[PDB]
Amino acid sequence: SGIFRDVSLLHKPTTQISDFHVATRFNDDFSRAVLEAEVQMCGELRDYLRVTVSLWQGETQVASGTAPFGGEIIDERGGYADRVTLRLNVENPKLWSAEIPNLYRAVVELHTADGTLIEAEACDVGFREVRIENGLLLLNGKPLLIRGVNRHEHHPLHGQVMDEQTMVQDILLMKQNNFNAVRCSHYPNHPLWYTLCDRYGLYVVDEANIETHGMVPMNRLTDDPRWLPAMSERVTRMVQRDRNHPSVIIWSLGNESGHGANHDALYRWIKSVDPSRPVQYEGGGADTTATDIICPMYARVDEDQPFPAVPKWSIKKWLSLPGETRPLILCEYAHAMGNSLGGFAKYWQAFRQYPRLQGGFVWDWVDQSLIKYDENGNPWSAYGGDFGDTPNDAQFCMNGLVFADRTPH
Amino acid sequence: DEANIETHGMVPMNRLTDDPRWLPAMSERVTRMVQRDRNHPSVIIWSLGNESGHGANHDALYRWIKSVDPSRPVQYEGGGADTTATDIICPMYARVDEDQPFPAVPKWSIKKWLSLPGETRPLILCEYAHAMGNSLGGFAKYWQAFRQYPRLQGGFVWDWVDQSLIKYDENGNPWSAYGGDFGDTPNDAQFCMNGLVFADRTPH
Ligand code: NA
Ligand code: NA
Ligand code: NA
Ligand code: NA
Repeated sequence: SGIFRDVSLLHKPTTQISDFHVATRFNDDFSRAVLEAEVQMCGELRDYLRVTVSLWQGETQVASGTAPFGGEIIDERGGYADRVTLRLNVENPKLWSAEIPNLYRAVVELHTADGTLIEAEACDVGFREVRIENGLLLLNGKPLLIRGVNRHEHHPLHGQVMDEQTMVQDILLMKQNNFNAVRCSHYPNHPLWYTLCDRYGLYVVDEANIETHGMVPMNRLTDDPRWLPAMSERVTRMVQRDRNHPSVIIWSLGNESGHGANHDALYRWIKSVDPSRPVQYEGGGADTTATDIICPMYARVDEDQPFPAVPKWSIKKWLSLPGETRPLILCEYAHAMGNSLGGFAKYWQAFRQYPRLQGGFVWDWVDQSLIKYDENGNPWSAYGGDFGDTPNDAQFCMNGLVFADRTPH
Repeated sequence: DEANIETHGMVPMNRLTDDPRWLPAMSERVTRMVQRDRNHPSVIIWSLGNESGHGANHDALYRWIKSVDPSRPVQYEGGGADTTATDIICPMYARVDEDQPFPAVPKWSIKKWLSLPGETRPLILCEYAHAMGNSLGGFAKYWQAFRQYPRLQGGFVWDWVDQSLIKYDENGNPWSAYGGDFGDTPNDAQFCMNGLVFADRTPH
């Protein structure tokens, strides 16, 4: 607990850019693209007010558009006077992917007609399309093969406080070890994490900070409408914050909270506000109505685990269950606790043989061990219980591919 | 119940079945079969024939059956085991785990076939486990899969009885003969014997 992330002060003018969304749609062969930027403002509306959105590829200005506030007609009462949408054409855009993280810079200027700048915001733009079609997860029209890993924000000395050096160290090790995807288990990450993923190139699964694993049954809260408001904020505020990051290709409703009605509502909410990214969730059986992706955790390759109500079918078998058509990407697999990862090769032989088996995220990146000191003041890695903490789960907090200090296992 | 239509020897295999001029001859082999056996309850599936590739004539006749008799699924293996002329994925000799990515008409591992993008049909091998001579090795592998995968609903072993013919020696004693034993040439010798039982029905 505590104030574990940054604290800062931001000054904004009264008339300000209060929000902006960036979308990139393409033609059949991705040789043409349209960048759509919706800008929202707060403060007093004046006719002289303007918004200019310009697109930059390095130091070269690719495109620019300007318009006063006032959107199209929405309904019987009109439209948003306090909003404006700028559309920009881009010929042969350099597409974004984990393979080649091509990025553009979008600058949003709030200014007066005479050209006086009021304020400006901006973000990195990655031209890529994510869509599920005929059962496959496609990135720019190509079927992905997720070589991902689950990663908690953990430091052996600083606990759950993240710093750039560590984020970069993790990112370099991941890419150096052929990983192209990371899942934010199980909450929105420190903001810098998304910037690095956009620039270094990693497919990200952004996950809402919702986990009620300890309840009985697991969905006791998620199925309760009285907890819908609290849950919605955890999902809605995540989207409002990271929706402009191209590295985010999938939204997650959270983790291990069974399956409740609140999940279906929030699932539909996202699809409605952001059709650019698939939505997934493992609770309630990995294939409920709240997920566009069959995303089981620890489902084996050939062996079925017929647990009542929430069985973990062999992934090969799961795909062909009567009526099933969705792609299957394990949100978690190959539990790397201690001397582990035995049988890893079996998963990859299946991923490559089956088109709809599109990889998964290993559990997990780094041991959640902590640093303690003995009488002589020498450091030693501690785990559950080594703090008087009780009850606890001992060493189950260590299931990483690397040690807490990043030395590889 | 299968129509009497096989043009295996053609090159390509669908040369006659994709030819509108052979449609008349083909439709009779299909239409007259249905008019004769449509009342038997034991018949649960209509088959458009065997090894004749996949031609437009297969589609027309497939649609004909679906029209005159909507009580039975229609299947046909030609052209890839999963064309538009079959309600059932019915490959012949597709293996349980190993793919055989032949060009145009591959034989995928049956487990994989079921889940190819967009596929939703049940899969029943029209031919599998070739019982030629000392064979049936790996048979148990098929049944483990059939029982584990709901959409893998079995198959038809190939085949029941060796097609050997009786011949007699100078002492008038009988012996089992096969391809070429009657001066018949060219022939394919013993490939006519692929059964689980001998021609006299003695078990293998
Ligand atoms: Na695959
Ligand atoms: Na654990
Ligand atoms: Na079955
Ligand atoms: Na034969």
